[PDB]
Amino acid sequence: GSAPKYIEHFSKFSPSPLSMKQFLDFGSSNACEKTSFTFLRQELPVRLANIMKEINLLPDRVLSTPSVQLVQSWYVQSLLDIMEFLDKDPEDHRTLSQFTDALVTIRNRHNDVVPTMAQGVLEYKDTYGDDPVSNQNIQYFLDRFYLSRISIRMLINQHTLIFDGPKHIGSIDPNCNVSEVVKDAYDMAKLLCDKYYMASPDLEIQEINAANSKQPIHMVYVPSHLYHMLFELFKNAMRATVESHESSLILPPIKVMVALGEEDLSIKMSDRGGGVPLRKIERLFSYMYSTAPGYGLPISRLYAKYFQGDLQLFSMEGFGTDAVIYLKALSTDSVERLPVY
Amino acid sequence: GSAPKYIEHFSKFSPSPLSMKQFLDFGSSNACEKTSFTFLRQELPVRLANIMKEINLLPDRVLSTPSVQLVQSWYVQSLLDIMEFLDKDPEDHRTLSQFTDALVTIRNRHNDVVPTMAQGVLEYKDTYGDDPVSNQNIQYFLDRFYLSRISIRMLINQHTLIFDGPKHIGSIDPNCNVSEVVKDAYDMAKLLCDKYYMASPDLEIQEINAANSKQPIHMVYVPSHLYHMLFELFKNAMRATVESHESSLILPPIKVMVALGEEDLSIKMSDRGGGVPLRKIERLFSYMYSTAPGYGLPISRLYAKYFQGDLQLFSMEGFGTDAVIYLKALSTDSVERLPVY
Ligand SMILES: CCCc1[nH]c2nc(C)ncc2c1Br
Ligand SMILES: CCCc1[nH]c2nc(C)ncc2c1Br
Ligand SMILES: [Cl-]
Ligand SMILES: [Cl-]
Repeated sequence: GSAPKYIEHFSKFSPSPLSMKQFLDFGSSNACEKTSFTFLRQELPVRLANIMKEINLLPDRVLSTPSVQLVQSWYVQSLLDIMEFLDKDPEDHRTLSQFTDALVTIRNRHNDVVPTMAQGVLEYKDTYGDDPVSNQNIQYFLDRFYLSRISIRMLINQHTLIFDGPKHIGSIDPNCNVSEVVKDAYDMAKLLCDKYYMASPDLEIQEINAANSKQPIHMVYVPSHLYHMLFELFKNAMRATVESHESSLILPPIKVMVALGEEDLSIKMSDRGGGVPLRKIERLFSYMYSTAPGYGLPISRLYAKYFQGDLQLFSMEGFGTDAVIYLKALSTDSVERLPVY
Repeated sequence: GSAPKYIEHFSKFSPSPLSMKQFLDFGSSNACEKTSFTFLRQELPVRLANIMKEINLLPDRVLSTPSVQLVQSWYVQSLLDIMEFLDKDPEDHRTLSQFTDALVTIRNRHNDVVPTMAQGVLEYKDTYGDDPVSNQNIQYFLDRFYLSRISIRMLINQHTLIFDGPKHIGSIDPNCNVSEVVKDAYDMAKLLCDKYYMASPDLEIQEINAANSKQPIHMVYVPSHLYHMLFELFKNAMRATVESHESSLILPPIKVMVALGEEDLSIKMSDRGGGVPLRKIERLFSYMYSTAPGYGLPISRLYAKYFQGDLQLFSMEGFGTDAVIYLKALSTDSVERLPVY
């Protein structure tokens, strides 16, 4: 076969990160389908090949494991499926139809990568140990591999959702109300909290629109990404609040503040769930130390970094914990953050 | 002379970090003066030589500057002053008397090191530029050099204050009331704020003693270090609060929470001074970017790290800023953090 040659070829190119503005242009209408096709048939084999080349540079004890070999085989087959469209005529509507179907197949083929990679981390822990050096190398790899996974699925979702034969532009909402996304994630976490604990903290949301007080805070963003981050944080905040008050009756609420500045849109979640000692904070974002015989927090932070944001945790042991999602307020500053190869 | 030989010799030893318990033993009585003397005449030339060896490894464009050469000459003269006591009899009370006087001289000789080192940073910026790589190397050096300065002055202060011919043990208060230290630093910052701005925010302190609610929070610590950190934070919080409300009448207070957990003693300061964009947060701790034609925040963080703590900043642009001082709650966990050589 030619898979090694394709990896070598397309890995010589750097991924081209896109801004929110560029995403809104690719999705502005159905006429852009041909442009999206000619862009993606080149960009997807670049992004695939770059992460596939990094996967081949892993130590032999990692590379030869069934999980890494299984993931590799998926990224080889996906790479080859895109290779078929490099010679096809974009003017043939059938070519465009086949391309969209191929992307859906690729997306589904990789649906179980995150659980498959977690199995590998557990195997490593039991086969070679959970030492700090291993933690750093695994953390470095998975942060980049998961960041690479997010950027590829973003490209695929934008094409398949928009060119299917409007206010939202695929997965992007140009008028995303952050508080509405905050109330959706809470309600879902609450539903689970009531089922498991038969009790749930209330929610308090406050908005600070510095430039235009009292005006609802809106932004251009991917609400599914924002939901994932807030849902993961709400689940942790509710578990901590309920469990730390099992012997008392009062249940402090979870407070959320949504602040809009000149360049930051910040979302702080605050609970009184007893807190975490500083020594144990970084373990919460570690793939290796979070793997036991999930990855919500580390992946949530990658969603935040993906458009030049961040997700940070600050606790006060004996009281509670704060989490801040930092997002870019302006679509001009919202640009893909891709692994530096 | 023999200064290079002494540096080479004593730099082969690792500094011996001390715990709070060990500090309280050296200062438990005046009979320990001889023990403190025999320990310090060996430990001080180890700590001096180790940082002096790192200073000699700086690039030639840094090492040959007047500021670095001036600081070096002080650390050479200080090293040699301790060398004189290596052969003296600890049983001779005169030897002990001379040793204490020598330490006071050494301490005063280095009193202007922090302003002298800042002049060097400014010279570098104008002579070679303010690029990121330079920022990291300078930050790495000064964090270790200033951490090394703190640990040496701690040793000297404990000897000179206790053996001068009790509740507090030198600079250590075994029953330090954190809230009392918080109210002292605020009052001082307030006095300056009223002079410069003719207006100052109020203070609100809340304590959370998780294990024993309502009981005042005490710890073993160096209150002068805690004062320095809180004073620096209060000055920034007051400046931000006042300046961001010059066009309004309400002046939000500065809130402080003092939480005591099983291993952390955490102090959170919260203001509504308009906040800082995430992009600019790290510049606040940078020596190079804080130098303009002071160093309170970076040095404050070193005081926190010195006994295994930390100082972290989290802002919300358009609203305000939080700062958390993390300290170890237990004297057993409060151990000197010295530069890794
Ligand atoms: C908004 C903060 C969410 C939160 N709260 C927590 N409490 C404990 C005890 N551990 C982890 C977490 C996390 Br993540
Ligand atoms: C307790 C937080 C103290 C604080 N507040 C600030 N506000 C601005 C605008 N810049 C820097 C700081 C700092 Br440091
Ligand atoms: Cl994947
Ligand atoms: Cl010094």
